[PDB]
Amino acid sequence: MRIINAEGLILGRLASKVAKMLLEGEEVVIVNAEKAVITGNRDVIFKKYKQRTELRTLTNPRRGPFYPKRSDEIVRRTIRGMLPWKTDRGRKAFKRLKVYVGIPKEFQGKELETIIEAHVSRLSRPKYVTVGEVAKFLGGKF
Amino acid sequence: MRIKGVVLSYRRSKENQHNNVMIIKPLDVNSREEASKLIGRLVLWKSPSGKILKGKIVRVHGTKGAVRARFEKGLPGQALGDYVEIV
Amino acid sequence: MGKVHRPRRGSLGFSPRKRAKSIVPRIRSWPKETEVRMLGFAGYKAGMTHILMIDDEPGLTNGKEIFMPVTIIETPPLRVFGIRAYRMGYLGLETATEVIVPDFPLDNYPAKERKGKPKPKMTFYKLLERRIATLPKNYTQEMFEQKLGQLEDMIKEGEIVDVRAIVATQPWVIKLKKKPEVMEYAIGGTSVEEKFNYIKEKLGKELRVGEVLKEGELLDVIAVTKGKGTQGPVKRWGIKLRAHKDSKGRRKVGSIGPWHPARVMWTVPMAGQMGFHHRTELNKRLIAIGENGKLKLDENTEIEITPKGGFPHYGIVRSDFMMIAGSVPGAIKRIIRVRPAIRPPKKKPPVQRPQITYVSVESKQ
Amino acid sequence: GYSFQNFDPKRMARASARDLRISPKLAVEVCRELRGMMLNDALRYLDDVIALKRPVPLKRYNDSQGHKPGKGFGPGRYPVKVAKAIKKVLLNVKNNAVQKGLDPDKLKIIHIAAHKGPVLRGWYPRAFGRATPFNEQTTHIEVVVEEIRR
RNA sequence: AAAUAGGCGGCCGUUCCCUGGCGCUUGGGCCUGGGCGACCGGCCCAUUGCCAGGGACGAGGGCUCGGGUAGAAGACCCGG
RNA sequence: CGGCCGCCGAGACCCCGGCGCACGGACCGAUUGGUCCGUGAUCGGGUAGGCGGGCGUGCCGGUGGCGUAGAAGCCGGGCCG
RNA sequence: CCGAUAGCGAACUAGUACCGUGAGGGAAAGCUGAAAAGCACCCCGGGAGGGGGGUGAAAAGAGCCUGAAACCGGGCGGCGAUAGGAGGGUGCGGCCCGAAAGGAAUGAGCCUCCCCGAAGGAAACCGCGGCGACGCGGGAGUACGAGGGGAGGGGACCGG
Repeated sequence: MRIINAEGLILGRLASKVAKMLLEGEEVVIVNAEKAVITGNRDVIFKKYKQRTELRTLTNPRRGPFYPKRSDEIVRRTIRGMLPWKTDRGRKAFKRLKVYVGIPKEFQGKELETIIEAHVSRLSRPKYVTVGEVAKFLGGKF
Repeated sequence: MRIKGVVLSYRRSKENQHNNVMIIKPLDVNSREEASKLIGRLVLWKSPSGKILKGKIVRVHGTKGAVRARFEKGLPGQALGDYVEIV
Repeated sequence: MGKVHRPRRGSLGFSPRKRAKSIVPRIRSWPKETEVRMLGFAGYKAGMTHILMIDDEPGLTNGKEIFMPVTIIETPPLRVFGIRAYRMGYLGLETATEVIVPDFPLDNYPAKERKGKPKPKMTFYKLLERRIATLPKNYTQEMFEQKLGQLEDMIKEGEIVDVRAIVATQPWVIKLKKKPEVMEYAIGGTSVEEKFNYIKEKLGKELRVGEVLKEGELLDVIAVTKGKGTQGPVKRWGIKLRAHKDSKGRRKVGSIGPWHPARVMWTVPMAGQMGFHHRTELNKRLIAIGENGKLKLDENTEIEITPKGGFPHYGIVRSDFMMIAGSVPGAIKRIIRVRPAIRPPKKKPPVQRPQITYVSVESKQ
Repeated sequence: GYSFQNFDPKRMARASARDLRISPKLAVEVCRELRGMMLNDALRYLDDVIALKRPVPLKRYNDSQGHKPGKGFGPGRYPVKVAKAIKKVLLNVKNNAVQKGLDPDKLKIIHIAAHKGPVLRGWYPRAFGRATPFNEQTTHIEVVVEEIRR
């Protein structure tokens, strides 16, 4: 159905619009998770993400919150947390969602048009990180 | 003929259901304004095999072009996704 | 609480302690490339000896006599079955395609009098037949269609990443198996085309200790350690003893944990598998390479080995061999693979061909 | 009685056993395993069980008993007593069927089902002045075998 | 069993007949008016395909046996 | 944080039909009870407790019925309350 | 009045079996059928066991009238080896059946036209405001709408 090219688009806004559409039962495929943007002070963003991974929920039963290290999976975990994967609809939705690493597609993408909060202008926004950089530091791949 | 046709949820607060009516987005309708042409149109959930659920719409939901619909019977939810006809 | 600390017993760094996934060792981690030369080689552990060497091996003298325990290992010659190609994906390294060699020489094989039916063994590698990996079904045809597939990969050109080799043993004197153990070894250089040329020459060739590896280097060893079976909390983790005299207790952990938290942690000592675990032990000095054993006609760089009466639990050693310093992980008769070191000590230099004053000739019994 | 349909004149032959002094649970594993085979295979199957060759897999009741190698379910055991006893039931269907004008060897076993019958009950000692039931179960097992041939 | 549920190389399964009924049901080529094309109409081919009645063949693997470098059972490894 | 506009969103409130209660009116009966109409916006949650109506069980009496062409009882289904 | 977990301790082998040194304490245990015809004769089986045939009727075949529940086997329908919990209610899909007590061939699920119609109640489109979000007037209390009536087609289930 949809091929989104998610270069230049803030993560939260992109993840909401997608999460809703998947519940409608209409496939979204997000391409280029890395090229994506997260707004805010980088210290804090990293600290927050790192902390999730750090557990040791007990001391490792291999249960309890985990968080992965690559920009792709960080994103794939995010759209899913916006989804209710416990229920039937959500579960069906998670299979409807796919993340692709790099671009393998030969075809043109699509976008969420609005520039209010869902596309950056890098000079205008005072503080940002690109999602791939925080993933390299965490241990994952660009 | 038919225009799609998506059942997303029931009219519902976060905590209440309201089983009686469902909220729909038809495709083409951008606005509260377009949705009113759909009023009175009969909506049918089709399922594999033959059993048949009619309902009408009867009210505008939006803001943006959602419409509410009532059925004789009601909808499982199982289909979040039904179709509406141009009758 | 006395407010006294107890440092942790056992590691969780060689955990989880559970059976190997194959009798063959596995590998992900490959050492440094700097030469167009074979990486990784194999043997069977023969037994052990002790050796007197002249230091060499930098340490607390660099000229007095030094005792070093030694593992004598019979290495089979190996035969590169195929060339495995990799392509780099998005998610990790995946194998593009392979050339195998269905094609059949007759094996340097011996065995057997009785005599009336010598019944020919003349080995197309009937050892491939005994290997449970299957085979076409038109030898010539298959090799060529694959070779053409290789030619493509070389052409494209940078689609292709590195080259590794599917390499298998040749049992041609060892009585502890007669079925090829099949493995992967990498072929390093510094750029794909040089690895591609070398692997292609290599495939029809029965190869040595000499080809792969040089004396006086430090080497890693990869192996599945000897299986104990299940062993106690005492054995697996280490447990201390207790108070005035305990009949009842003695081999015991007491607490598994508190009342809330209402769970069992995985770090508390319990019974379960010990041994038959995979281990890589770093930096073992290559004492020696030779071939035979028992007699050699020159008197320096060995005079030739093998205790009389064999070794307890090992057949006759007669084929290419390596004598490596200190402990080797595994049991007697187990396949071990050897890995060059990724980096060796640097506060202690390697020094080539270490001086071998004398070799044991007494049995382990 | 009998707990399945009949057409005994020319397509069914029946027999039943009453108050066999045998385990009902071990009768459950054999009836299920044996079910659906022809008589001859069923003889062969029973003979192997007695030799202590082919295991009877434990399935519905299965707890705290060692596994057994091969294809078929993890635990299993050998109920020698039951195999001997059931062999007699089967032999009786076979002699009868022949008078009835059925050829036994071809007939497939549709139905075999076990019934927990009356309970032989008493006491054996435990400590602290107390006695506890010490019981043997007595079991009925029915077999109704049916023709199938072309 | 990473649900984005992997990658490779090899090995396998990879069917018949009478009689009745059907075939742009299935599949291809050509002409011309209409169509960008698929498609309608005209021409040409099928040892064929389909339904109903009966019908073949059997790669891998365990169990088996002799022992263990393995092991509470089971498993594992090796040899036959 | 200071304004504003459009919406969403209860069993509430509005609205059709029905039901009980309370009260009035009428009728019916041999007692209890029942029915028909009207009024109720200002009647309808509910533990202790108070009251009021019905149901069921065993046997007795009167009365009036049923049963081997199948009673009670048992098990599943249908209908009413 | 009770009616066999009741009523006498006890419908009977009861003041028994049994307990306790003793004084004393103390149960449970009713039903074949018309006739015992209480199982011959025949087949099978080591067989005193057990199965078929043999009775008006053996869910009348030996603590045998009836023959519940818990529960146990098998079979039928449904679900079933990636997925969430007072085990359900309410509403709707799939599969399953339903002769029987129900309504419906004097027309079921279902389709279609027309009208009446409580509370409620638009749009397109037009003109004018409002910084804007959006609002007024007209369309228009119209379309629609719970609920009610007639006609018409199809042809078997619908509730449950």
